[PDB]
Amino acid sequence: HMSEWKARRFWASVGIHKEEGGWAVLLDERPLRTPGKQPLRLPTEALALAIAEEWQAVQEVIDPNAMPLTRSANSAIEKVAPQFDAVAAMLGDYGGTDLLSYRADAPEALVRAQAEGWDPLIDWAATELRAPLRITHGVIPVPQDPVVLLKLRAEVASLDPFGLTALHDLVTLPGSLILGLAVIRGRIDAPTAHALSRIDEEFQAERWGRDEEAEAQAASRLAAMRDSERFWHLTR
Repeated sequence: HMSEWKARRFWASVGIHKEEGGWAVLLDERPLRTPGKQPLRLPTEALALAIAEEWQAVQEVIDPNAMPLTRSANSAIEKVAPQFDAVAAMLGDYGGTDLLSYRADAPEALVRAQAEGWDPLIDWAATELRAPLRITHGVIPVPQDPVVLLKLRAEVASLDPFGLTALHDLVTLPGSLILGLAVIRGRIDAPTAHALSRIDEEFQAERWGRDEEAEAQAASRLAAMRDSERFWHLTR
């Protein structure tokens, strides 16, 4: 009966302060902790200011959808930084299972649509990252070059922990390491990555009509990708 009471805005003031481990966000002069009670320490002033804005904006009760940056920072601290090596390997492994490699084999018009959108991104990764992926069509298998898989592993493992946290959903939601890397490396923005990731579903929708459930999911996945992109930029 008191669950919302516990989630109320019980603080008056919000500010920030730099500690040895990073920036803290202060609620009436007390550093915010994660839900697991770990110290919340942030890599940049910009992220601390933006998280402080989330906590200043709380009206009567804490609303987590209004606090996307807090949610990402909690994950960085509780999940990604302590599991960095594992998470980095997992994300890097999407190089071997990349959306952009697995083309349709039919109809012809879909093959062409996929190439128009995705071949520039393959080419970008080939030249910028020295990571040329192989593509295939339909059920024909093709393995990636072990050296390319290495390069993509190394690229992901080179990130800092909050940056890896930001990358995560930019990879997993569209199912593409290349699209995620293209966002964090500035080749495309998140709305463009989202659109590219949907070429098959939009081809089908233009032929057979839109599915409102699928469209609702895609819109929720765009806002999520925008939130990850924002977290990337704020943590530089």
